[PDB]
Amino acid sequence: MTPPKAEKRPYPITTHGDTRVDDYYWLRDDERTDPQVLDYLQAENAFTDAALKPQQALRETLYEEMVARIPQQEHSVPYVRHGYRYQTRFEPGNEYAIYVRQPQAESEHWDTLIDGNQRAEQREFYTLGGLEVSPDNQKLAVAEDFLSRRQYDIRFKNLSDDSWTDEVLENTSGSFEWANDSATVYYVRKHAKTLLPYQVYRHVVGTDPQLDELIYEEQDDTFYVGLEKTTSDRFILIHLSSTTTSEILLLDADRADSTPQMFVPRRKDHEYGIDHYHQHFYIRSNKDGKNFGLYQSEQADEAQWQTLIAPRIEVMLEGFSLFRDWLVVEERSEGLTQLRQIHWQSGEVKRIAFDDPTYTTWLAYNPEPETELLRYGYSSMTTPTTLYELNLDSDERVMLKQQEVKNFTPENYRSERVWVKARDGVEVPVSLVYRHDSFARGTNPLMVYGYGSYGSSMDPAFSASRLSLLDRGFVFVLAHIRGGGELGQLWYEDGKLFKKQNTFNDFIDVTEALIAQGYGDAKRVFAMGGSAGGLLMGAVINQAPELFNGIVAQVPFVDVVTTMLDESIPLTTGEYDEWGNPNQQAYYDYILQYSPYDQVKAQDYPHMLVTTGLHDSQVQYWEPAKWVAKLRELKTDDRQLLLYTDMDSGHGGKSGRFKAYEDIALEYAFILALAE
Ligand SMILES: *CC(=O)[C@H](CCCCN)NS(=O)(=O)c1ccc(C)cc1
Repeated sequence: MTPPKAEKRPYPITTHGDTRVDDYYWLRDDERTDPQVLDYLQAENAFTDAALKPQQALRETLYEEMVARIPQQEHSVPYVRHGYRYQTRFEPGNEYAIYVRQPQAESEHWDTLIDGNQRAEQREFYTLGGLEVSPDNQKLAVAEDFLSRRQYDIRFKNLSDDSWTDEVLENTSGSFEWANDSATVYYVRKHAKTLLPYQVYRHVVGTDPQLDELIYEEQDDTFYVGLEKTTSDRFILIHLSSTTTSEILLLDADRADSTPQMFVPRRKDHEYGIDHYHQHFYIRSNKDGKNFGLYQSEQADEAQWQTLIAPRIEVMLEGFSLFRDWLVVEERSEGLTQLRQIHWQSGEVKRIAFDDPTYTTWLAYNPEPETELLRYGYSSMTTPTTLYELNLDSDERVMLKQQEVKNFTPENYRSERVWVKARDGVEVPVSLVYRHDSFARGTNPLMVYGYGSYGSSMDPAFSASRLSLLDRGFVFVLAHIRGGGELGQLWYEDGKLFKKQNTFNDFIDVTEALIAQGYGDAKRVFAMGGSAGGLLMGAVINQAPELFNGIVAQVPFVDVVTTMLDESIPLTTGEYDEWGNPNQQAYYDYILQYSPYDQVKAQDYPHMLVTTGLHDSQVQYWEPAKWVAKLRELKTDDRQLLLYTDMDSGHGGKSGRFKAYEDIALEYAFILALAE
């Protein structure tokens, strides 16, 4: 009964002589210090509560259904690192993992490093960003988010007696490494207002952080500061990264007074990363090709890099792991992840087959290089997430664990890789899955999912929650659209900057091909995207509103032009080589044509559920809030338009193994009611 009507306070923004009027600009508050804002967000939540009350039963049915799939007890396969065996445990009803370990010689008794349920201690949000035991096995460092804004606290535990030290490192990125003395930690501090990771500090454990020494400050705010430690343990790396360009600095992990030593000075459009092992640096670099190569060197000097793997236009080299006798690399070709092993001596090459049309494989955690046992991951649209161990020499493979899914028989579902020819003749890969026994050409609701930014890939993986749609006749689709990484670096570059419109075109083209070929019911087409996938949702409903019956747009990036004009707002300065720099006229004009907030107009929009989190640090809460306000004022349809603001979460929604399914049940009930 009557949606809330945002206050209008005309706010002009002038760039290149173009004045845009933002009536809803006031919805932005930089602390949360304006009662007017909360009142709007609270009123939208009350309208959403009232409007979705009918589905109360169906939500609790789906919640209960999704929870019923999950083993209540869930134990990881143990591993051994520096004389200790480690395991991660959920016990019945637990929202968060318990991390335990024991001496390698021991079997009966395990010690608790940390209990997430104890640490979460009543709070609506908790994330362990990282935990790591000192090289001397005496101390534990943990990075925890208590709020959901990804401002990680770092704290330290004495493992001998399970006491905590007095100090906390605040507003960190959660990225840290131990010096080899186990007394010092290096860690990354975030800018107080932009939240950009920009400073490395040295901290002596057990001391006041006011005494922490600044080691490196990144002067160019288009870059991110991270920390890594090499396989050799000789170096802690300052990894400075941006869209286009890398630089690594070495810190001697064996010394207390290390200062950053330059590896290779930054060069525009040269991305590199390194490890150190067997006395050599191993470099993944795009110096000679966009799809990257792998290089070995005794020295930093780029002229000395020996080619191990030459860049191939057909193969994206993505990642690598170093063993005693084998190099193992993660590669992508024909839209599919593979792993390849190369013997350092014989140069013999072996590849890991998978015949599934619709899977992902990856290097899992391998704590020790001195072994012939590779642990690697596998998941598909039809096979739950699996941990394999491969003997690299004998080829024998053992399945260590497959995720148990209750109330599920894989033989009931089938998946396909389909190729869709886009409006410009370019072939776009699609992964889809459905329940065979309920499938009939032309009759099944479609759920089409896209992201398509940053060269991130929507790799086909198993979802247990997704069975709630598959078991009600849905065909679930991953559209591997340009801007994503699915076909290598050129696929990414062909969907950003002056090519970003290809992301949106590709998603429409895939959706129309699928309806034309009878995979979906033309009246029951749903789409979902989050964050950069929310940009996708926003652009496609402006451009092709009548295509979709209903839309879920999570933490959506929609105020593109205003956001990219403002260096004060988190992530802006790091994304000029993604969308463009709208201080430049060409970029301003190109981006304005798709910026969803700016292109809302008087037309019929599909049914829409917009979700955000008040603390969201990547897409600030006001973008979706403004976008809903402006949609409510101008839309000509009277279809559902709901805003759900979670007051106690951020970019990744509700924390907790079971709690997360509250958001998915709400989303899926909204879609299922429209598919009745
Ligand atoms: C969650 C998401 O897609 C957001 C959108 C942020 C838009 C900022 N104006 N991106 S992110 O911050 O999570 C992010 C994810 C991957 C990469 C490579 C960069 C940023």
